[PDB]
Amino acid sequence: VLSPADKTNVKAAWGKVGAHAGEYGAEALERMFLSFPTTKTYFPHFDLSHGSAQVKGHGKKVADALTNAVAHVDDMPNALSALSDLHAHKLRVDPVNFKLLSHCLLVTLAAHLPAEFTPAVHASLDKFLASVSTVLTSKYR
Amino acid sequence: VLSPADKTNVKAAWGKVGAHAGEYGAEALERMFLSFPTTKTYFPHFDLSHGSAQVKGHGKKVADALTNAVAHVDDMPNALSALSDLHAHKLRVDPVNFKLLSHCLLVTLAAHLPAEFTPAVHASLDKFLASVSTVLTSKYR
Amino acid sequence: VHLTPEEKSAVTALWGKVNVDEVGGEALGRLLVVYPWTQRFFESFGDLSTPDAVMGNPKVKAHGKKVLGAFSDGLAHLDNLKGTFATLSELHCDKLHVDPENFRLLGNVLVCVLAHHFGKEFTPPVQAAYQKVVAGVANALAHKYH
Amino acid sequence: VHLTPEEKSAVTALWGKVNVDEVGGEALGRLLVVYPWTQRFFESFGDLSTPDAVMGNPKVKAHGKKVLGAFSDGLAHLDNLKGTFATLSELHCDKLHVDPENFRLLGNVLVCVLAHHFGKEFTPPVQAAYQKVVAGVANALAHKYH
Ligand code: HEM
Ligand code: HEM
Ligand code: HEM
Ligand code: HEM
Repeated sequence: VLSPADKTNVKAAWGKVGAHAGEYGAEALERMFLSFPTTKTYFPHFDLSHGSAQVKGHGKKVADALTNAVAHVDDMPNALSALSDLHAHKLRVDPVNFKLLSHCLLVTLAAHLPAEFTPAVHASLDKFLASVSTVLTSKYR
Repeated sequence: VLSPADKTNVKAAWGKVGAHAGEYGAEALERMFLSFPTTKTYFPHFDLSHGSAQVKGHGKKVADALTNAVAHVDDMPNALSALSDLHAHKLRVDPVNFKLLSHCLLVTLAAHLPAEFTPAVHASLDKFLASVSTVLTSKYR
Repeated sequence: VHLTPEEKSAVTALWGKVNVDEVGGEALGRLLVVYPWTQRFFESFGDLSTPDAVMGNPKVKAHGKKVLGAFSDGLAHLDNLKGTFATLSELHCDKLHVDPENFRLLGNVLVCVLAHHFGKEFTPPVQAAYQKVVAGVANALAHKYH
Repeated sequence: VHLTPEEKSAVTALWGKVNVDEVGGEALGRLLVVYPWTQRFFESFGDLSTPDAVMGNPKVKAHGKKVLGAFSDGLAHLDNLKGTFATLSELHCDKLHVDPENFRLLGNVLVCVLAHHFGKEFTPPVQAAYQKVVAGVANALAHKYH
């Protein structure tokens, strides 16, 4: 869970992301694929080339999910239930990869929110993404 | 999260620590100081020598904070709000340390309760200590 | 990295009592049960459907014997883990893409297995000694990563 | 580790635009704010009581310049970070006992700071390049642990 100020910061940064979330999502996947090539093995049937249609489409999916988590910050475990079975149980994504994507999201956010990516906001965004990551790597029958 | 089976398993196995809680609690601590001497710097005023009374003593406390975490599993974050302010906020214990003591607790239990320490039970215990650790490193207060 | 001659002879003494055809499978089967994402690295090993399937899986027991051996070779020459493991590091990193944090987990799962089997005999100091062996192995394997 | 020739050019070029008096300060302070347990290592620096006190603490700001000085040095010696940072490794591992995972964290927050200040110019390829640098630096610093 997030403090009341963390929730205010995340909503401030993400509100500024706005209509561009899908674009930023694709950018963050790209940054992750280039910075940490190992991450690409989770997408063997994907065309991960620069500007590929599949990456932009996957960026949208990730951004849309993150926007939903934001609007359900106090019940992500329920709002994201289906993504955990998918990433943890079916895809078996090694937990280490969430920190790479999370880091790349922060990095994308920084390069796009000159003014709002303050130290406090940065700490907030980080805890939010770690919280989201935490839910996606859980597995309770 | 802690699925029914994890909970059933932890309660099953911890409810076997019995009168040995402080014994095992102290042994795990000794195991931690000896194996990762860096952990000892968090106790600069303790006599951490082999059979020290302060370690036996602090052993008990650790043991009890766990028993209460068991019987509070669906709401551990609450039966421990105080320990988190203590370990994270006040003492600044680097998170990697909770993984070292958690590993030492597993070892003490495996070394004492072979037949309880089964692969599935090992798995649920580890998932528990991990959640306890997550909470002890928490931010919300 | 550096075991005292006392710890060194301590690991060596206990290892000599280790059932070689079994401890490895134990440690591997347990790594898969406890950190399920590891299963993804051995999906070709067949039935990994449940904890019991994993523990009784034969491709998992055989591989486990291979893992115990590499550990034995490290223990046989604690002074040159890098060397002994150079090609092993290559394979795990370049060919298998195993994040190195997992080497630490397998090492610690092995430690738990030793404890489970030698009981009271796996004392804190023996454990301390094994932690250095296991850390050094995990490090020599992560070498081709840097 | 190993930056291709274009990644090395790109990293060196972006670096000439870095404000050397601030970047280190911002990154160090952000580490203390974003990862609170790292504050324990800097208790003697004074006010670290709130996020704003950390970001405004001037001993943290000045120590940041030295931290940056070290990254600049590692940068000028990309093919020999181990020896460039050997004495520093000694200090951080043997005397300060900083868990190495924090070396990764700092490199990563320095990356966020770079992205923050340069915006769009901090391209995915430039990021990937700095990620090799920052990883190299964290690995050399952790050497005395291996
Ligand atoms: C901020 C964290 C993340 C979010 C919110 C997220 C979100 C999503 C969403 C919305 C989907 C689509 C699910 C569907 O199609 O029904 C998805 C798919 C996927 N995700 Fe993630 N994801 C995250 C972390 C990760 C990580 C770290 C990896 C591996 C580096 C990963 C690998 C995948 C894969 C392989 C797919 C399936 C792609 C396919 O084959 O169609 N995700 N994710
Ligand atoms: C399962 C993990 C842990 C549990 C359940 C736990 C539990 C406790 C409890 C119950 C207390 C005594 C509180 C009181 O009576 O005021 C305490 C204090 C403390 N713990 Fe932990 N703890 C855990 C992990 C750690 C770790 C990993 C470290 C450091 C390596 C650590 C460092 C401390 C310290 C330094 C104190 C204060 C001791 C003093 O100066 O009196 N704890 N802990
Ligand atoms: C840190 C100690 C480890 C040791 C001592 C070790 C040792 C070995 C050895 C001896 C081999 C066989 C190579 C050959 O016969 O040519 C091997 C293969 C392999 N290892 Fe490891 N390993 C370790 C950790 C890891 C971890 C943690 C993973 C995954 C999380 C892993 C995954 C693999 C895979 C997938 C192969 C088998 C490939 C196949 O036959 O299909 N290893 N390892
Ligand atoms: C990963 C890149 C890092 C580099 C390049 C680096 C570099 C530096 C430099 C150049 C010094 C100066 C000598 C001195 O003050 O004694 C130093 C000192 C120190 N570093 Fe770092 N460091 C890094 C990460 C870390 C981390 C993550 C921590 C803490 C979690 C840390 C804690 C310290 C401390 C406590 C000293 C302070 C000595 C004093 O009190 O004056 N460093 N570092």
